[PDB]
Amino acid sequence: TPDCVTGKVEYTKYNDDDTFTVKVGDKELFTNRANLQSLLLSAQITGMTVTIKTNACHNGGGFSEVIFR
Amino acid sequence: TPDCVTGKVEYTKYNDDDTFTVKVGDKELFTNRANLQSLLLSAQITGMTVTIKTNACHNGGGFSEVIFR
Amino acid sequence: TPDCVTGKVEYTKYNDDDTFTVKVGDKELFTNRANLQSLLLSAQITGMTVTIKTNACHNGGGFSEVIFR
Amino acid sequence: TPDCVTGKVEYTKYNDDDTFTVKVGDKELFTNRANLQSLLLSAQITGMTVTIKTNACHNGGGFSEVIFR
Amino acid sequence: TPDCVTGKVEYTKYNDDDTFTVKVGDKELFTNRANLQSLLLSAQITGMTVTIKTNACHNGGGFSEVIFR
Repeated sequence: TPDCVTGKVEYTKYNDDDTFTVKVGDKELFTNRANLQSLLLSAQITGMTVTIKTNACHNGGGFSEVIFR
Repeated sequence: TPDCVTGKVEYTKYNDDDTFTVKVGDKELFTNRANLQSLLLSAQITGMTVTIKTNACHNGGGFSEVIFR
Repeated sequence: TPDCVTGKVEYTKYNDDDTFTVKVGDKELFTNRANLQSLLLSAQITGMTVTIKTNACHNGGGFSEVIFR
Repeated sequence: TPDCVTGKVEYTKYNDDDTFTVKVGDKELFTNRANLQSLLLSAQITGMTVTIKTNACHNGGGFSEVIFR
Repeated sequence: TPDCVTGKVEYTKYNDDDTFTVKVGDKELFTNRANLQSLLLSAQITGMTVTIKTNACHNGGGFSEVIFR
């Protein structure tokens, strides 16, 4: 799966349908994997660099692969 | 969903019916989404700014959308 | 539900029947709500003030309402 | 249940059968309670003193009661 | 099970099939044990030394035993 965006997490958002949105760089992407919620919030809290990999690389696109650095 | 309140978490409360109350600004709101409990406690512990979005924007109102900054 | 005790957590204890004991002030109380286990350990780790509300306000009393400050 | 060992956690180990081993003092003990895994890792990360209570107080013994201080 | 690699976690990766990859030393290994995801991310965040034990000691090998130091 191609890299879509790499950077620090600007904000995260818990959505009404229980998906989780993350803003990295200039993209706002969402995931429906519940396990990723606290992992992404910890990446945000500790200033990690995340690389989100997704084919839906556009605002509102979904993802399920993340590298935490 | 309209923004209801933005600020640092003043306190959180685990309720008898397993819902979770959060006080931000001047509003005391609650959520019944279990996944939000440790996310909101981490936001409190690390001094994050949260924006709670809800139509029930009054004390005792329920919510399910939160932005963590 | 009346306030029972307010203070910093002195210690927590995982019990054999999977309940969780917390000592605050001079009271040793327990809860059977699994969700409260890591929330109370985080309150302990970060020096939060907790207020336990319970009618069973005596050693060995059970509780399910907590304010984290 | 008698106290078996008190001290800081020297290391923890995730085992193939999903049990979790902890070394405190001179004893290597294990637990099969999934809830204790992240609680014990947090106790290790923050230098807490833990008291493991168990009748099987010997290397390889199992436990389910822990005091976190 | 033989030791495969010991060192600090260079990065972790959440995979599309919900397995979790970790890079330690020169090996990239994965686990399918969901419980290990946040334990390994905490080990990464706090600079722990981990020893991964596995017979599949090669890139892309799977593991289920980890010592956290």
